[PDB]
Amino acid sequence: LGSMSRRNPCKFEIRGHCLNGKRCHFSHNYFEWPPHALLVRQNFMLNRILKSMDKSLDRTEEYALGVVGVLESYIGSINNITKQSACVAMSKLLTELNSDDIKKLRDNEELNSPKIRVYNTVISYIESNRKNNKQTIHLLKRLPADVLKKTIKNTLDIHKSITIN
Amino acid sequence: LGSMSRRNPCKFEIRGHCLNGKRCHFSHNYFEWPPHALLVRQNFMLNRILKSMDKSLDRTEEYALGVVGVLESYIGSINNITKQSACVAMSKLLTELNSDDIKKLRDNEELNSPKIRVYNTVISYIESNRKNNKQTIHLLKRLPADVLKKTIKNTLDIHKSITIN
Amino acid sequence: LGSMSRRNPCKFEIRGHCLNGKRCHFSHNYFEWPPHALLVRQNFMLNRILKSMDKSLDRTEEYALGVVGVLESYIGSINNITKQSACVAMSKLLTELNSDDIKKLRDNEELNSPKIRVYNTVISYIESNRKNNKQTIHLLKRLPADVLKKTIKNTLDIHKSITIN
Amino acid sequence: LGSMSRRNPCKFEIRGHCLNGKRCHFSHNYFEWPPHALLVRQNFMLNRILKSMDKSLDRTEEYALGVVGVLESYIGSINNITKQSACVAMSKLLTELNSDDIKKLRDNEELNSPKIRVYNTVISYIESNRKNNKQTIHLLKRLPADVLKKTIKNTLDIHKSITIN
Repeated sequence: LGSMSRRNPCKFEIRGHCLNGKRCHFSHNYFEWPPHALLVRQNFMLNRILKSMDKSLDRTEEYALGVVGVLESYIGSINNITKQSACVAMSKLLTELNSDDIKKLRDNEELNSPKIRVYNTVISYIESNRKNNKQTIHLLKRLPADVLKKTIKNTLDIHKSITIN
Repeated sequence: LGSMSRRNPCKFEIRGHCLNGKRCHFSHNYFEWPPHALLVRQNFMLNRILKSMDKSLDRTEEYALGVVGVLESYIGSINNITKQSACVAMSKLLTELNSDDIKKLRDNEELNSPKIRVYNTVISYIESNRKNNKQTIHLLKRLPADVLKKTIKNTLDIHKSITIN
Repeated sequence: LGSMSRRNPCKFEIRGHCLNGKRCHFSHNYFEWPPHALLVRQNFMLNRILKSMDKSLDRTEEYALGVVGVLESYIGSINNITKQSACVAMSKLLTELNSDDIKKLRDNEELNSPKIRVYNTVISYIESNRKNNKQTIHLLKRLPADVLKKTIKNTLDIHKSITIN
Repeated sequence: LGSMSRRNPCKFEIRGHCLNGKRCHFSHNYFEWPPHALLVRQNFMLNRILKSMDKSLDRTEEYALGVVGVLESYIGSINNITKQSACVAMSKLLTELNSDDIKKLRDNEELNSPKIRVYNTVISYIESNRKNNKQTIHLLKRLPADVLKKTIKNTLDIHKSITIN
């Protein structure tokens, strides 16, 4: 008939690599895992590969707000958000976006629509931020509050927009 | 019975990383996502990892044509495509192909078939372009129009061919 | 009707790349593979990409214990584990964890809970270990046994905890 | 009712990135793809990421034999395989294996089994080859034919063995 039983996938392994040696009784053999476990492991591992190739507001309130909450809070001068913090979070936001999405938007516009100007500006900041975020940050720090908060607002709008169409 | 409800996966997270902190009510826990969402996220994340390890015609018309449309347009002297532009797009095309596919084609040929010569040329350009695209581009810029447009045409033919067999 | 038969996926390819040339009769065409095989291959390949971007207790007993067994054994002065070995294994453990998980834990705490202090310490070690494990290791080697074994114990507790909630 | 129809995924995109701009009528939206297509794309993309992070017998006969056929052919002095070629192919074979698999084998052995010696040798070559294949190759070229062919044979045996258990 077979064995009564099969071994379940190891939860440590689903998150990366099990560090428990032979002491461990769960399965570490991908050929016997159900698909869901293998799909979950792939997402943990992709996060790890991506983090380990990255180049270089950790407190409780900032974490709960996230980069978006911090940026929204700076624009409304609430929650005690400095301009320094808002400029780091902005780099983080720009790293999360990608130009190719701005470009699909950009080409849905009537010619010399004013929105084409804002797109190309955000696109420009993504590229710069990709090259060197530390440079890019400084650059945001020199912008006057009013214009900074407007660029930010533009970026957040596009961020949301891309994700809900 | 359980709860009446389960949380849906977060669309921001499906595209990368949700930047909305604790403010966000959607699921960010891969163990509770349905498979489709996890498969979609993997493709967004692979695109990101691949882009962030790359080394270095953005206008509306070029974007709509794509690298292939630009290359086809240069060969027919339409759409206002410079030789410079056609040589960049060609590098982009060569980055998208891979030698191993030319080689499976190459070994379907009668010995000293003339097609073996063209394959080994494209293969040669992929390798060069991999090493340094900027060098490779210059090299394409010095080729005479007639021969350039023929090499291009060869590359596009193989590109299409690999994808429809 | 079709052919009586389809080719099965190649087990070498499921693990990476088949090195058997045309001599091989199994399928190497991902369009004809069943989903399970493609999910298994992705996990082998992600392990390979991750290993090939990493920067730099191999014996039988250590391997069976794993990094966790080694660390648990040092704390109880059994199994013949040196302080050197325990500090390498600790780096390996810290590479396997990620800060973002400590931070989700950290924000479940009453303000000035003593546990917040320990979290921020582990978080601090992950970041350091990420920067340079060799530096980080030395740093662990200078800590006095009693405190080392306590930091270790904290790390293992969090490791287990993250994985079973 | 909905539309009569849905767009099929783009075969170019399944293999990487479609370079056909807006001219293209197939779907490039991963949210509407069926799972199989998304699983196939992930394997093409993982191959690309892996190739683009690699560091540095292309002829018809060699390609058909593959690295394994070349190595088997050298050992039997057939097919016109030089010692140089056999040493490159050997590096390629060593890149495809991974130590962690030799180690699971190694710990299935009675103590001071002679097989433990051979494992640790192969393991040693993988690590060296990982560090610098060009160095590692030279090193294989200096080994005397008889011993080379024996090391090779050991490596192939383990390669096959790992894959069929």
